[PDB]
Amino acid sequence: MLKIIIPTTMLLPMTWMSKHNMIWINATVHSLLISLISLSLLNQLGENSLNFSLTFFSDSLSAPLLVLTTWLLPLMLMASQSHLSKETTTRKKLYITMLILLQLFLIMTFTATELILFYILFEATLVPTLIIITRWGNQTERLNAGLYFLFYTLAGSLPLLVALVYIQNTTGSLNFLIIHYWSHPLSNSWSNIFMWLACIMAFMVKMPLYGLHLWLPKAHVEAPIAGSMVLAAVLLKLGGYGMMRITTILNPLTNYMAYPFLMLSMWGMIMTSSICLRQTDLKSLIAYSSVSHMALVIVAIMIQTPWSFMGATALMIAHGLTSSMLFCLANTNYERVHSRTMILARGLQTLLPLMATWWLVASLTNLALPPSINLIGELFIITASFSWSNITIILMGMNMMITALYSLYMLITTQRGKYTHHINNIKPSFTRENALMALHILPLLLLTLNPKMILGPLY
Amino acid sequence: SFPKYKPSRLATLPATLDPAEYDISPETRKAQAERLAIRSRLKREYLLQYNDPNRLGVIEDPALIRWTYARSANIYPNFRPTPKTSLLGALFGIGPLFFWYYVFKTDRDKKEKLIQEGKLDQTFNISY
Amino acid sequence: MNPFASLTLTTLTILTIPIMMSNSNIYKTNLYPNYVKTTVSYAFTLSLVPLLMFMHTGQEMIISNWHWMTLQTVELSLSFKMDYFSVMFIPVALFVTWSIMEFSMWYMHSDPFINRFFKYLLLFLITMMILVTANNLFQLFIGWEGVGIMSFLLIGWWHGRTDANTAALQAILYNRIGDIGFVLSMAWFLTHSNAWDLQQIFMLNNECPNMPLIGLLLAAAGKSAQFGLHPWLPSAMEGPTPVSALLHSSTMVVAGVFLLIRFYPLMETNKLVQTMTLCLGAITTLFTALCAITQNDIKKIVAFSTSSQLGLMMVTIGINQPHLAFLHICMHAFFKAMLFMCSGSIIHSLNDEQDIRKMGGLYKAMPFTTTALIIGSLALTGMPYLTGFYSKDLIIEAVNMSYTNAWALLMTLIATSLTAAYSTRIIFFAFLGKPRFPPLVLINENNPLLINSIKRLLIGSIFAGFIISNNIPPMTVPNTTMPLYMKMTALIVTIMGFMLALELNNTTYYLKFKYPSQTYKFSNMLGYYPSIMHRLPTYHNLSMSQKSASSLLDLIWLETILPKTTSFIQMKMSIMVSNQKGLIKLYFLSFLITIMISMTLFN
Amino acid sequence: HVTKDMFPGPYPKTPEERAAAAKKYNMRVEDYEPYPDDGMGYGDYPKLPDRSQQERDPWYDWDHPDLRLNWGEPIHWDLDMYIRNRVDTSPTPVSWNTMCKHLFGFVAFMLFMFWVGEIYPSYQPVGPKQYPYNDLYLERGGDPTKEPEPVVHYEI
Amino acid sequence: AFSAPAAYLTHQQKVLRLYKRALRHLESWCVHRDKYRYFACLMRARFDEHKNEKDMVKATQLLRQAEEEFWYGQHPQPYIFPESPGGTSYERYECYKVPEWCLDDWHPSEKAMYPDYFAKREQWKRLRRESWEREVKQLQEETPPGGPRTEALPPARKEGDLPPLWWHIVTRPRERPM
Ligand SMILES: CCCCCCCCCCCCCCCCCC(=O)OC[C@H](COP(=O)([O-])OCC(O)COP(=O)([O-])OC[C@@H](COC(=O)CCCCCCCCCCCCCCCCC)OC(=O)CCCCCCCCCCCCCCCCC)OC(=O)CCCCCCCCCCCCCCCCC
Ligand SMILES: CCCCCCCCCCCCCCCCC[C@@H](O)O[C@H](CO[C@H](O)CCCCCCCCCCCCCCC)COP(=O)(O)OCC[N+](C)(C)C
Ligand SMILES: CCCCCCCC/C=C\CCCCCCCC(=O)O[C@H](COC(=O)CCCCCCC/C=C/CCCCCCCC)COP(=O)(O)OCCN
Repeated sequence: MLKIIIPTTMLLPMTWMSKHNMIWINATVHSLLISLISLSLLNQLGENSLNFSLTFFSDSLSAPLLVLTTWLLPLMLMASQSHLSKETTTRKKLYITMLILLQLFLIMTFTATELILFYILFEATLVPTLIIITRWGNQTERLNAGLYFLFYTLAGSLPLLVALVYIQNTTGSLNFLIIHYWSHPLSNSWSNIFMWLACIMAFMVKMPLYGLHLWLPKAHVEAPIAGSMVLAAVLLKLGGYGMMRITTILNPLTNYMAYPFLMLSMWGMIMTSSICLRQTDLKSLIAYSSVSHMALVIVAIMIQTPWSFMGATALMIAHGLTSSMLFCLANTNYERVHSRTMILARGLQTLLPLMATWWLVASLTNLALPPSINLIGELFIITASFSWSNITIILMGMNMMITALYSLYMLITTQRGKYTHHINNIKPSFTRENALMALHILPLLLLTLNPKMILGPLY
Repeated sequence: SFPKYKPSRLATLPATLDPAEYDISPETRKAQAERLAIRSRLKREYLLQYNDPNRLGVIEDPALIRWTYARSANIYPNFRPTPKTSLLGALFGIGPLFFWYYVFKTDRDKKEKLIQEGKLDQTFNISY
Repeated sequence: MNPFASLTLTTLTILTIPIMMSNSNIYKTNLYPNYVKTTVSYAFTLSLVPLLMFMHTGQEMIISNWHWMTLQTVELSLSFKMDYFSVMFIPVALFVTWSIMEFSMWYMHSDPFINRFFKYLLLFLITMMILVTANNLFQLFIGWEGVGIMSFLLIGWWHGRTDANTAALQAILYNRIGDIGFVLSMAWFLTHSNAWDLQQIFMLNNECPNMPLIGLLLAAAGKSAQFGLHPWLPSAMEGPTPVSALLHSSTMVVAGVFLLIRFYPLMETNKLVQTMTLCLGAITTLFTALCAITQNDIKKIVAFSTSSQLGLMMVTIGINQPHLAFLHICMHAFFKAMLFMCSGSIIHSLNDEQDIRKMGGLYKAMPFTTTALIIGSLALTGMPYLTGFYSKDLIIEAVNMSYTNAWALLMTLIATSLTAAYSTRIIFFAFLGKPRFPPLVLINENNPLLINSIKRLLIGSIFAGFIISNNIPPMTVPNTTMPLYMKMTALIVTIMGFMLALELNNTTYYLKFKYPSQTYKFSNMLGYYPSIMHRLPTYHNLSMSQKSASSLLDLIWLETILPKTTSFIQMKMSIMVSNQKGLIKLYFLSFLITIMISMTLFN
Repeated sequence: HVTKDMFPGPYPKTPEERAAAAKKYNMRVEDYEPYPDDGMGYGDYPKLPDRSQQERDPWYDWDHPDLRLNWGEPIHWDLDMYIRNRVDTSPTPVSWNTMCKHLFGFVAFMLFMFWVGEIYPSYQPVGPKQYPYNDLYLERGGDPTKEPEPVVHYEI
Repeated sequence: AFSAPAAYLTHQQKVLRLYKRALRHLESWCVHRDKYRYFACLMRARFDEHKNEKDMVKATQLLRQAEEEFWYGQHPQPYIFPESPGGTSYERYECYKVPEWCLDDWHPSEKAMYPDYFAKREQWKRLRRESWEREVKQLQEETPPGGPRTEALPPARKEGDLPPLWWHIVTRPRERPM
């Protein structure tokens, strides 16, 4: 696993010793090379895992997340090149350093074989994100946003640490392989109930679960574009990966401890979706759509069936790519208009046709049009939920309809109709933006050809 | 005489059926005149900013900013916990959760009892 | 070896080459529409061969060529079902599409994005072929959603018009409501039959329960615009006339009836779902004919006619006659597409004017359109020995002699009368009077594209019923013996509808005027269904989406509970702890108190 | 460029701050009318008439012709609910209550008549259809090792 | 559309608007031309029987019962011209309208085509640049104090002057651009 970790670390001296005008070029080229190297992790077995050493191991659940993490960095660099033009060289290097440190922490977190190691890196991912949000954010709300993003997270994760050390004093190990092979049932007890809550709440708060999601709209609308990309595409999936890993020691308590969350998700996905129908901010709408998709992922993980896990993995990957693309499109509008209000810039299909095509493809993917992998994950989750209880279809069905509505709403308000008369500064789209959208959208349609790569270890 | 039109929330009253337009008073005419005056002032300001050759930027609209701010950020500082808000919040945020919990719990208890008694006929049910 | 499979796959494959060339140099020139039209004609000619093979022998095939993935015990592969339905529907769809493309080459001549328009039409045709030839439920869903997306894109062709965007979103909304039932059926079949493949579903379901069939019926009602989910089809007339003639007239809207036909082995084993289908179809056909009887836009009249015909197809499905419903689909394609082309010809010749109040004497002014529309109206009303005879007459006979609802039968007969009535209305108000269009007469039929495109479907709507009926194997027991009055019922009700409509239309010339009645207002405003149901639910949804979900819960109470309470309590405790005057008096008094407490409490 | 004092504020309680709010929203003090001082945080925002954007004049030269809005004029709290793509409140030729009564009556009558026709079906004066081999026992399901009770058909 | 609106409609304007609406809806009811001619002459006779009345109160009592009678018998599906706000081609060509300023963002290889057009465009731009500085002062001195009372604009009064705020009216895209 060090063949990926060491070059990512070498990105830092390469960034700092680079010329003043060559930081973006070198960073982009070497990040793309690291992504190409990390592509080799996709060769997985139907057997246990790729146990490289005592410290790191890879799975068909970890491999797609690692590939997505390594692929997101060049896109973030391209997206950040524009609005950081008038910034001093040292601060640009600091920005790139924050992005590299985030990538390193994520890489290690996904492959860590120890629960405590996983916790440490899972928390280490907070500092770069907080600095990025509160330093290079634009509005004055960013400070408050950062505070929320911090304390919510910590409020969930401090109990987990306690539980973790408690577990290691009882079983004697926190290694995931030993934990899986030596699993024992959890008896119905108040102590076991609180241990379950401590092990679950930290991952619930970062999905985010409905009712614990208030930090996400603030953080995503106040972050810079690269921060929004990494928050929506990768940092949300940390909770899903953690819950997928930790549910092996929580049975059979999950059979009845999952009821409050399942409801909170199944109703919650409705509410957030309906919230998207009445929203005046593009980024806020995209963030709430992320909340709805992650509620579906929460349901999938709590159901605890093979089809549920396959659908959850596929949906996590698909949502990461789609939400990153949508945030990039919204930002490409914002850098022209400087408003972030949906109804200001209108009728943009007439002025920017290719960007309108990108908007259409992104909206179609978010709408879960078959055979996209978004729909593959959604349909597998829906089938598993139907087996769990035939009534669930109702709520699931409703969500589907609502989703389409707001997706097309966002497409119709910004792209169709008449152009705004007084807005005369809408320049032709640059090659950088078009390439960014193409590099977002081509991997999705390529992945629909080999879905087994993103279906997780239960395929 | 003809059958009367009854306005509703989603089908409003026609302007030609308003008695208010037939009750003309000097004060009404003055109100209409000053409404037209303020509209004309706003139109003149916009059109002066709009036809200017030098300007090369989106024209800022204070009304739009006020609308977005009122819809988003002015909500909580003007919130006051009242019996109406407390009751509506409790209902709309708690009732659906317990309703769906009852429905799903009853369904799963029924299914579990049927499985335990063995009378469910799960033949060919291989994937779950 | 067995050219059947190669030919069937080659048709669908060569339908896709112009899509690949849409990035080449041909797409930037003015020869692209002719390229697409020629490709479709070649595909029709090629697809004519497997139909001949099936007609000679009865050749049937399943082609599972590409293995997509395997979820444990469930194998998903790209599979095509080349059965009677596929090899009979593909030539008809290709023929109609070729005619429509030739028509659009003339109709959309001044449109700047005509290449894009042609490309969009070909994409819809590809998706519809995928829908029709699918063998598993996932591929069928792919086609199902593809045709819906193409419908959204083609309805909102003029994206600067608010009404077009509204109509496109409306179509998406109703078809999503149907998609709910589609997904229900897929989940049920995966959970119980362990398959999405059609063969295993037929094997393992000897007595199909209610849930999957009700889901399928919901999907069919959504996509074929049955009474609950009907208004989107009349709203879809916002698109250009070729779109209305291709998608929302004869090819795309019969997809729900096709879905119910594909699952007919499971449908005949359920009596409740059959009755539900019968009642839904009967109410749909009656209501839509009643709405059509008072319309003034010609495209609206033809759209409501299409909806009533779809209701009649669902009635035919409900009485356990799926092959009759397929035959009706095939005949309706021909004559309804030609009727829409004639209407579009009139609209173009009258300077994009669609109201029948403003078209007068066109019987002599444009004779070819007149004859084509007369023949189409005669085929739609089931004139004997024409294309519509061989399906509509048999359907009426089958409904007459069957153990069914009396109300549904009565509604079907009344709907037949109303079909004759609105055909009379179109002819009378568009061709028979004195001219009522603006003085600058720009009437012109003399374009070979329009003439040839209309003429091919004219020959079709004259002879295709005879040819197809005589060339297919018998698939049902005939109704050989019948009471004489029961045998003539369709003709009798058609003649009565004709006569009553003509008599009522001839009184419009009298010099008397009166205000309308309540029944007329009900019929003109489409039973007030679009008003109420497009104002009461939507409002009550959107209002809630802002008042409760967004403001009360998310912005106020969820904020009140966790973060704001924490901030308030911590700040109050900070003020309590830090507000000390700095006087050692009170500090040392407190020290004394804690010393006493530690002395007398911890021992 | 908007100042701090130009933003929405709390509910106006005195006529002076009432008049101050009216000027801020570019409207007459006689026409200004805030939402009732309930719990929900409407605050200083003015309550405009609940008419839709579709019933605005289409022949006026609006600055935004598609939305039918003018620059600087106060925007209704629920503008995105009424954007001509959504719910409209335009007057109808027939009253709302009459339309509701007529539609509900038609639907209820059709349902009742379908149920009546279910109870009183239509059929032909014939007996059941006859099938030769024990009502096609072997061809319909099978079970060829049970020797079903033979059903013989009557020739008349 | 082109004319500035007033503060209110007088009684005469309201009566004439009713006359036009009633005739249009009567035409929608009477499809044939001779029937429409007969009933429109009858409606004209009915309309001017109170033409000579002097008092305002009853003249306003009329035109109220007239509005009620119109709304009762208003033909719920009246004929609309296709380009009118309710017509079948109202905003059909709205998507083909592109602003003039977009031409400023063309590539030089694109502007190399059509050199005469862009030379004329530069002439228009310089004319606008001078006329604007004149127009601002003209509007400043021609306006009453306290702001405009009506959104009507004055013409040019000097020799080389242009009407104030003329650019975005003269450079309209077109009725049918493509
Ligand atoms: C078993 C023996 C078999 C033999 C049976 C006898 C043979 C035939 C006998 C003839 C019987 C009647 C046929 C004539 C049709 C009526 C024509 C007529 O007079 O219309 C003018 C007249 C007034 O029109 P207008 O205001 O002067 O129009 C202004 C201009 O003319 C504007 O004009 P325009 O230029 O704009 O357009 C003209 C258009 C405009 O005209 C309209 O306004 C359309 C309305 C009339 C047509 C509706 C007929 C469909 C009936 C379906 C009903 C299903 C149940 C619905 C239940 C509703 C519940 C609320 O009219 C037409 O296009 C032609 C109308 C249809 C004639 C062609 C077909 C008629 C024969 C088919 C029916 C019978 C044969 C069936 C064959 C099977 C064998 C049984 O319409 C009526 O007064 C309606 C008469 C009948 C309606 C009954 C429904 C009343 C329900 C009230 C509520 C009752 C209590 C419910 C309580 C429920 C509690 C839950
Ligand atoms: C705010 C936004 C959402 C945040 C996330 C919310 C998710 C967290 C919800 C917690 C899950 C449930 C916790 C406990 C579930 C166990 C089942 C038990 O509660 O039900 C009955 C228990 O009865 C009563 O519940 C006893 C406890 C009553 C007191 C608890 C407080 C009730 C409401 C408090 C909600 C406050 C949540 C927020 C805190 C800040 C069963 O009866 P019994 O067979 O005897 O007990 C079985 C358990 N045994 C075997 C260990 C003995
Ligand atoms: C986003 C904000 C979320 C905040 C976190 C919510 C999760 C809270 C979970 C409980 C907190 C403490 C977890 C304990 C760590 C696990 C260790 C364990 O399980 O050991 C138990 C100990 O269990 C406990 O002691 C737990 C007691 C609870 C004390 C702390 C209360 C914290 C608040 C409780 C209510 C809130 C919990 C749900 C909150 C929902 C989200 C708001 C057994 O102890 P023994 O004595 O050794 O064995 C018994 C046989 N002799």
